[PDB]
Amino acid sequence: DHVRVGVVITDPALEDNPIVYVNQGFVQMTGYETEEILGKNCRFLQGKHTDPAEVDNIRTALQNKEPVTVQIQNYKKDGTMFWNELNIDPMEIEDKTYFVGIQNDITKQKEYEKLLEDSLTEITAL
Amino acid sequence: DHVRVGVVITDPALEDNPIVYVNQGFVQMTGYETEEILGKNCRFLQGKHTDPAEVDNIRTALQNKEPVTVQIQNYKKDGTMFWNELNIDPMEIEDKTYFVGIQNDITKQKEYEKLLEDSLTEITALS
Ligand SMILES: Cc1cc2nc3c(=O)[nH]c(=O)nc-3n(C[C@H](O)[C@H](O)[C@H](O)COP(=O)(O)O)c2cc1C
Ligand SMILES: Cc1cc2nc3c(=O)[nH]c(=O)nc-3n(C[C@H](O)[C@H](O)[C@H](O)COP(=O)(O)O)c2cc1C
Ligand code: NA
Repeated sequence: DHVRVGVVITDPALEDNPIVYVNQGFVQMTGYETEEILGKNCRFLQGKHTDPAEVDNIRTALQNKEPVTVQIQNYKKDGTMFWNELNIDPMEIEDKTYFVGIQNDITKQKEYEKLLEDSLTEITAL
Repeated sequence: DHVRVGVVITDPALEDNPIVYVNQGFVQMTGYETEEILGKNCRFLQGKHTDPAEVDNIRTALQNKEPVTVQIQNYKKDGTMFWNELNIDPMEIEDKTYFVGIQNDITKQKEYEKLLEDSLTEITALS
């Protein structure tokens, strides 16, 4: 397993703006397989400590078709909390609106960067 | 490196699989603005050290409509080389097929990898 961003595309012309494309990065990041993701709204990543104020801000951004980047607490299938730096970009394909989402697991990024930084320090100590 | 990923969508039903969407991460990474990008084939990112074998891997996957990932040398507008960890997937939107590509600049990681691999060869030679 290596760091990879999640990428989804949703179709807002369909009931509840479901995910119609998801990459393998998202599968690896969240612990859900493609068949458990396609057709669902992305809110299934939310959980106990997801800030409702930021969920509100996302809702408003989507309504207003404004790009938004927000750090939000999300949850893997197995219940593990991760901080998600989420970017959502409204866009158009054949004169219809879609949303592209990019998820960045900053918790994992921090952990992995620490491992490398510590190993490099250990080497110089020799 | 701490930079955003590029995302592009292309329409393979149109001649030469042109870009129909590109994000700001891609604009940032490549040095091209969206008006310079839209309607073009993504091969404009290629140059001297772009390995034909990796271009082959991409071309074959697209022909087969199958996912592909490669690490490929690409070039910014100013001519500087970057290493692109590139993922391309087919996808379906409203009963029509597209490709979605995700570009990850791994230039710095590649620099470290080479130096660490050299160091390992060197320590082993001292064994
Ligand atoms: C493209 C896209 C990607 C999204 N990705 C996430 C995500 O990674 N995590 C999350 O908590 N919400 C994500 N959302 C936000 C939710 O899908 C939803 O819009 C939000 O919870 C507000 O709507 P609601 O009040 O009906 O839940 C995404 C939305 C879109 C359109
Ligand atoms: C969605 C999509 C994204 C692509 N992104 C890149 C890229 O970032 N870098 C690159 O060198 N080629 C990229 N390509 C591959 C080229 O567009 C092209 O398919 C490849 O060079 C093989 O075709 P050719 O031999 O006609 O050039 C992408 C292709 C598609 C469909
Ligand atoms: Na070529």
